[PDB]
Amino acid sequence: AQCDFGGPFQAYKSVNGPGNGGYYLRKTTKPGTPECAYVLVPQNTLSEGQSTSFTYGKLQNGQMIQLTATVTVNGDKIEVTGAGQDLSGTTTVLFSDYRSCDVMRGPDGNYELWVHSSAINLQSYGCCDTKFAQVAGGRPIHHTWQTYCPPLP
Ligand SMILES: NCCc1c[nH]c2ccc(O)cc12
Repeated sequence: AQCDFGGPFQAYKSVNGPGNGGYYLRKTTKPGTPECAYVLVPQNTLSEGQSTSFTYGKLQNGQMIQLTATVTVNGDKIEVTGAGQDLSGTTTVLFSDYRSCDVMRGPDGNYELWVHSSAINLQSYGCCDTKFAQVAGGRPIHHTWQTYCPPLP
């Protein structure tokens, strides 16, 4: 069935997602990103314009490390503060199904596919794959999640 890439797309709904678990950074056009990079959905429901803490991490020494930063949501903007030299800054939601996957423009201008822990082992990410392919174009793709990645904390 056809995908609908007309928005608008609402950041608080993207960041809340299915209402549980978290998202792995599955593919990106930015090189050098830490293997198994992920965010957890915030512990409490976000509504429009709010700021909240969230956990994020990556694989390190066989374990998923947890760090915290702040995320504030407005329109299609996910604004991250206090996450250092990777996740901090403005992420824009280009597409999302509010459930399993998102396609973003990251703060550096790169494109990103994020996939919910419930859907990460699927063979195809459906409409997000189609959207990520569109925006990524002929740019090199880096595959950040691998089947050896531990499960989310
Ligand atoms: N579901 C939104 C996944 C995601 C991508 N980039 C993010 C930055 C902060 C955040 O809480 C979440 C994200």
